[PDB]
Amino acid sequence: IVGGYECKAYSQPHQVSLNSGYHFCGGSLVNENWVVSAAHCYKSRVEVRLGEHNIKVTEGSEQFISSSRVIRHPNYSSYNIDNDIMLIKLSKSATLNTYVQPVALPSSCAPAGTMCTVSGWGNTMSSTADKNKLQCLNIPILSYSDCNNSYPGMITNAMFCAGYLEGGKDSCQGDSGGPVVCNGELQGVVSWGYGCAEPGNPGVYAKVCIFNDWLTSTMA
Ligand SMILES: [Ca+2]
Repeated sequence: IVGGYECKAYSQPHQVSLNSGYHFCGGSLVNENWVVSAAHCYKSRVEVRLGEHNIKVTEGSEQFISSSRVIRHPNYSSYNIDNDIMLIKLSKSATLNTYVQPVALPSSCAPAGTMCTVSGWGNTMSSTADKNKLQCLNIPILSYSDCNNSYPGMITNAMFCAGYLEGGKDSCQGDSGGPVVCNGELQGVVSWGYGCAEPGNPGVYAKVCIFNDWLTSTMA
């Protein structure tokens, strides 16, 4: 996260860290058994770390659970990152408490201008922002017009842009797979963008609201 602020500890209880030796992607707990992330973060097996704030220090609130199944969206394409969404099933159900809570799936697609929160342990591109502590940032959803204007012919129905064309505030590598929450619902998944926080290059996110059927069917 670039240009944000440190999240208050445990203020984003749905935020998870996908670990394979080290943190490599974020994710969102949607229920006691499933986690949503980005398809490009795929690995046959991964360790989901919940209840984290500082990923390098044991705080006593963490729950480390290995995956039992990792399912990429059937239409995911590594050529253009289309349909960049994935589901991870926990081998054992997560214990919901003060530090671990699921985020609700969208009941409708959020319109442009809606304010959201994006968080993660990715690159901060700062000397004062410690990436080991969960970082937070508020970003508005952009119109398709602005999105396509920034990335001509690269935006599909499964993508949306969020952030500021002015630059300076944006998600970045390491935040990938993480949540974009607006009005208490998971509207996006950190996917891609040109550089980070660069003017004219907003962040691109997987449009969760059009995957409700696949998500609910797969979680059955
Ligand atoms: Ca920790």
